[PDB]
Amino acid sequence: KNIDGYFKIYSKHTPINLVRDLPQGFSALEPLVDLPIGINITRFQTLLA
Amino acid sequence: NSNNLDSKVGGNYNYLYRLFRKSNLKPFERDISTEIYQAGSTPCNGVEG
Repeated sequence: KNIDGYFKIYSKHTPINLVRDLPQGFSALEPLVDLPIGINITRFQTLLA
Repeated sequence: NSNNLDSKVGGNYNYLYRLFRKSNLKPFERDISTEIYQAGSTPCNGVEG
């Protein structure tokens, strides 16, 4: 998220046992990273190996 | 006041401001874009108009 020039990154890692589906369950996100840049972002891409 | 600090006798033209812009801006936002503002309804391209 990016509010008032603050980019917020909320994250979680979980060990799972599932092949092609998104797991049915509940999991809160701890707030982890905030970064005060101040830019207008419109598009985004991932990067693989 | 900062008259004796940076103002030059030839006119300190290092100090600029954005006068012509189509819309008022969101708080804590900056713009360094220098694109020519069509103050008339006639669209204009190139280097002036």
